[PDB]
Amino acid sequence: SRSAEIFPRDSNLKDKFIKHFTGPVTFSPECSKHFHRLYYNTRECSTPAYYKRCARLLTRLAVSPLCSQT
Repeated sequence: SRSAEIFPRDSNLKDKFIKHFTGPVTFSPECSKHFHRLYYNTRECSTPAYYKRCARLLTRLAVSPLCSQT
């Protein structure tokens, strides 16, 4: 049993909510792999209650050197 902070029922809802909370993450080709890793392998981005934790860790990936292309 893991609490759903959201109201509607959808798969892409998780990505939608998170991307609205984090903003333009804009993950690089490298960060696409790193995204799939920390999204599907962590409890943070697996659990709908851990939306806040997932938001921190996805933003942290987006500010990591491999994503942050200036």
